[PDB]
Amino acid sequence: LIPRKVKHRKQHHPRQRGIASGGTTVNFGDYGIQALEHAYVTNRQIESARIAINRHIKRGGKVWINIFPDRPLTKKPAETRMGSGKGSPEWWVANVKPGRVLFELSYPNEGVARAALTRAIHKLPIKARIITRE
Amino acid sequence: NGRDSAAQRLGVKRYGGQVVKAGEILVRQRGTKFHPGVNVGRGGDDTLFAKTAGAVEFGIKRGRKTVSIVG
Amino acid sequence: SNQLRVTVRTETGKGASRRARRAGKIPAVLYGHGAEPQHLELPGHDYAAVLRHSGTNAVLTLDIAGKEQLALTKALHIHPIRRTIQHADLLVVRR
Amino acid sequence: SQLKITQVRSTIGARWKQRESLRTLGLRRIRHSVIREDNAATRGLIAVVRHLVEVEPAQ
RNA sequence: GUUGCGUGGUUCACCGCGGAGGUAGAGCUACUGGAUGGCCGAUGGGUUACUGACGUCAGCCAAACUCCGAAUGCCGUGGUGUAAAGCGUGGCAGUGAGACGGCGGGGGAUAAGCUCCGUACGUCGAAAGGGAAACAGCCCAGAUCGCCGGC
RNA sequence: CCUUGAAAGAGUGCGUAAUAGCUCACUGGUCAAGUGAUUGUGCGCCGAUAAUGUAGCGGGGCUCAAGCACACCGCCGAAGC
RNA sequence: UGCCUCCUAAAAUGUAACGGAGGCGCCCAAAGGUUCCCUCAACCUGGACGGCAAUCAGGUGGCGAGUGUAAAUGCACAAG
RNA sequence: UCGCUCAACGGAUAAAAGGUACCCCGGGGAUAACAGGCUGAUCUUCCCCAAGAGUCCAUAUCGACGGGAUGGUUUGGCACCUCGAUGUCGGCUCGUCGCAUCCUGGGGCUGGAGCAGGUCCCAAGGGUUGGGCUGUUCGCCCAUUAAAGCGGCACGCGAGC
RNA sequence: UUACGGCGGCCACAGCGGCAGGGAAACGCCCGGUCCCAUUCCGAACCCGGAAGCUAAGCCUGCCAGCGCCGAUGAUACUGCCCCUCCGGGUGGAAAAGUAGGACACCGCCGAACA
Ligand SMILES: [Mg+2]
Ligand SMILES: [Mg+2]
Ligand SMILES: [Mg+2]
Ligand SMILES: [Mg+2]
Ligand SMILES: [Mg+2]
Ligand SMILES: [Mg+2]
Ligand SMILES: [Mg+2]
Ligand SMILES: [Mg+2]
Ligand SMILES: [Mg+2]
Ligand SMILES: [Mg+2]
Ligand SMILES: [Mg+2]
Ligand SMILES: [Mg+2]
Ligand SMILES: [Mg+2]
Ligand SMILES: [Mg+2]
Ligand SMILES: [Mg+2]
Ligand SMILES: [Mg+2]
Ligand SMILES: [Mg+2]
Ligand SMILES: [Mg+2]
Ligand SMILES: [Mg+2]
Ligand SMILES: [Mg+2]
Ligand SMILES: [Mg+2]
Ligand SMILES: [Mg+2]
Ligand SMILES: [Mg+2]
Ligand SMILES: [Mg+2]
Ligand SMILES: [Mg+2]
Ligand SMILES: [Mg+2]
Ligand SMILES: [Mg+2]
Ligand SMILES: [Mg+2]
Ligand SMILES: [Mg+2]
Ligand SMILES: [Mg+2]
Ligand SMILES: [Mg+2]
Ligand SMILES: [Mg+2]
Ligand SMILES: [Mg+2]
Ligand SMILES: [Mg+2]
Ligand SMILES: [Mg+2]
Ligand SMILES: [Mg+2]
Ligand SMILES: [Mg+2]
Ligand SMILES: [Mg+2]
Ligand SMILES: [Mg+2]
Ligand SMILES: [Mg+2]
Ligand SMILES: [Mg+2]
Ligand SMILES: [Mg+2]
Ligand SMILES: [Mg+2]
Ligand SMILES: [Mg+2]
Ligand SMILES: [Mg+2]
Ligand SMILES: [Mg+2]
Ligand SMILES: [Mg+2]
Ligand SMILES: [Mg+2]
Ligand SMILES: [Mg+2]
Ligand SMILES: [Mg+2]
Ligand SMILES: [Mg+2]
Ligand SMILES: [Mg+2]
Ligand SMILES: [Mg+2]
Ligand SMILES: [Mg+2]
Ligand SMILES: [Mg+2]
Ligand SMILES: [Mg+2]
Ligand SMILES: [Mg+2]
Ligand SMILES: [Mg+2]
Ligand SMILES: [Mg+2]
Ligand SMILES: [Mg+2]
Ligand SMILES: [Mg+2]
Ligand SMILES: [Mg+2]
Repeated sequence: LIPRKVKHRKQHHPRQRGIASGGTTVNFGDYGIQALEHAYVTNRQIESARIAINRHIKRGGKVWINIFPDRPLTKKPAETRMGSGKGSPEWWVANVKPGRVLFELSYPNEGVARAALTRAIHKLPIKARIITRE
Repeated sequence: NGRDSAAQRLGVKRYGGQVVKAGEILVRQRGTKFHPGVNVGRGGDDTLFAKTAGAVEFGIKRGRKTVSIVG
Repeated sequence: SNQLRVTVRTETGKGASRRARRAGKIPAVLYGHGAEPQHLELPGHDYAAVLRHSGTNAVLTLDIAGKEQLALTKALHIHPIRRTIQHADLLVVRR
Repeated sequence: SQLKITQVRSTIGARWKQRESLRTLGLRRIRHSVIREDNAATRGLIAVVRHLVEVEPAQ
């Protein structure tokens, strides 16, 4: 996942503070992954988790990814001193706050759905839990 | 990168209730962020000076923020 | 049907609401066509049980310290993390 | 009404407004006491410098 | 900073009153962009099982987005308080390598006892005494001298 | 996909290359006061892992606490007062 | 390496880095002064060449156009 | 009112480039090279999840995509001590310590018939060869061996060579 | 005092839209282009001279929440200063969004008719 355009190529780091206020409830499916701590979730990790969910359920069901990695992060070349201009973008990041719902899942069977979401959670650099649409 | 221009020190110089003399500069600005009211002239570079002694008074004049001076 | 005993809040604010929620109350407000809102503490666990048993469309027939007046639930402010009810909006109903 | 304000802690590390509120109230050293009226002007100073004093309503 | 001559509360603190804001937050069918899932489906694609315009219904994001919008801080003014505030004008300076800690940021890998800014913030510098085993910068507290007194 | 019926899978996992063979899904009777899942929290366990010498309470030692949480009563303690 | 505009910049002003983006070293004799008048872009329908888009007509449209030239603040009362 | 890319744009002259390993003097740990210190991107050693391979069988063995740490032996980042001097690689001599164990010692599992092995756990008492090439460390090769371990100590050790 | 034409205040709680109703004076459309004056062409507009027609439109009155607008209380986000290692807590402020709801404006002066 990569945005097609960005208005600003190099940006400040997104701020890691506060509880999430939007997208904190399951809205598209029956089961979801809710974040319990701040972190920078990468498109690599997102694709890893999506593939884990799909290969566990193997068929049927629908998976929603309601975050997008559009905030870029830069990096200087390897062996360089400090301060000769900002580096070029090299990561794409979603800014995740506690309470945010990361993935959503619909599937008939409780146990398989929960196992698939646990598969996904073990790929993310966050403590997360599984929640349901009541 | 690396260039910038000088800070131009714009903004409001006399706030509501202040007693001014004729010729006081009230607002340095670009464009009419504020508009001149009674006893207030604008100025060549949108400066909103005072035409008379009195107290500065801010208000609304159907969408425009205006500065006036009460005798 | 859904009986619930409530009281009128003494003080209203941020610290007051925190004290009530730690004492196990639900700070809530009851307005409607009566043109005047009451500030209340609903009991926490009892109201939660009433709500879970029959859903949000329940007609909360509640009594104030002296008077009785059945009410309805308008909306609930759910905290994201602890997933608990922080505040409840109630509207009066005339049968 | 009147109040009696006693300095309990020190002004080392105190901020400018707290130091000047203590000076305005008239407190010099630790355990010094002054007698002041109970009006809004006085309660503002006490609110600013509450963690450094002890206020009791005595005459 | 100090000192001479002027001025005299003008300084500063608190309360009240009169003012300008676009930060935190939030929101976006309020704009410029990003962007998830439905429905309608323009074209492009081979009768269209592929692409998915513009729309539309729900959920979202942004230092250089804003229909919004604090707490603080800032300007003025009226009261009250406060000796060693303030202002003008002269004599004589030193300084112009800062350090750490708290809070808000940039660079850095959101690394550094890193680096660069903000902060009527603190301490050290130029501060002895008590605590932290020892331990410039953390906590308590500012040594006029004496006492084989007390809290 | 259906059936005797007290109950009764072209099988629950090794296990047959296969037809075997072993257990187990679901009931009949005995004994008779209890038996599970999960949510949140207090304190704990493992993960644990460098080079002169114990060497991550300052030491002796401490769970018969001299540890931790909450409540309470004194006292010690500076060039502070 | 001077000047101009924005963000960093923490809602007065001011604020650093070999931090993030751009412009300038002109042009206009009208693109200045004054008086008077007008409202745009986009979309829909109809119409010879004419088509997504030239000119015309009628609707709808409160500013999404425009402003000599960057950006910001302004400007529809118009600074267009 | 005119005359300056005085553009290094507060404008040293109207008028101006280089080398020094032949170099000298005054200073600086205000500032680099070695070593120490902090950090740990890179490196190193592990681990979590389990897509798969392994005829069948994720977990005998190997484990992708991702995630979390340890260490401080690599290459770096910072410039905190040392510039009125802290001698710099390799070899020699003499060592000492760690264990992340190469051999010998003890075990579990095995896709362990036996002999041999693979993997993991425990274990630091002792041992851990001689040569060719290169200044070499490293490495390759030759002949052996139970084995020819990896690291720290100013990359131990020049008032010891 | 009532009810029509002007000039302002104010700038959506006033706007946009929908449905009905009106012509005494007035405001309007309306009839013409000799005269002042006018069209980047056009008496359409601007100007001038009139009074055959009509409330169809403008304008005015009443009723509609449809679109738009306003919008609390309470809670929350955030935050000044303290306590506190953080976690958190105390005390003082306090949103945006959403909800109940409001709303199809109000006021002043002059003239005419009525008084
Ligand atoms: Mg939001
Ligand atoms: Mg995880
Ligand atoms: Mg500027
Ligand atoms: Mg000019
Ligand atoms: Mg304000
Ligand atoms: Mg801004
Ligand atoms: Mg924000
Ligand atoms: Mg938007
Ligand atoms: Mg913003
Ligand atoms: Mg002087
Ligand atoms: Mg200097
Ligand atoms: Mg300096
Ligand atoms: Mg900081
Ligand atoms: Mg930083
Ligand atoms: Mg430093
Ligand atoms: Mg430095
Ligand atoms: Mg600081
Ligand atoms: Mg010094
Ligand atoms: Mg000291
Ligand atoms: Mg001092
Ligand atoms: Mg000390
Ligand atoms: Mg003293
Ligand atoms: Mg340990
Ligand atoms: Mg005592
Ligand atoms: Mg003393
Ligand atoms: Mg700024
Ligand atoms: Mg500013
Ligand atoms: Mg500020
Ligand atoms: Mg340039
Ligand atoms: Mg012009
Ligand atoms: Mg014009
Ligand atoms: Mg120069
Ligand atoms: Mg210069
Ligand atoms: Mg010269
Ligand atoms: Mg020399
Ligand atoms: Mg060395
Ligand atoms: Mg070094
Ligand atoms: Mg050294
Ligand atoms: Mg480390
Ligand atoms: Mg197997
Ligand atoms: Mg595993
Ligand atoms: Mg140094
Ligand atoms: Mg040296
Ligand atoms: Mg010496
Ligand atoms: Mg071992
Ligand atoms: Mg073995
Ligand atoms: Mg064999
Ligand atoms: Mg050994
Ligand atoms: Mg032995
Ligand atoms: Mg050795
Ligand atoms: Mg050496
Ligand atoms: Mg020698
Ligand atoms: Mg040597
Ligand atoms: Mg030596
Ligand atoms: Mg020596
Ligand atoms: Mg009539
Ligand atoms: Mg005509
Ligand atoms: Mg009409
Ligand atoms: Mg009509
Ligand atoms: Mg409110
Ligand atoms: Mg609101
Ligand atoms: Mg209305």
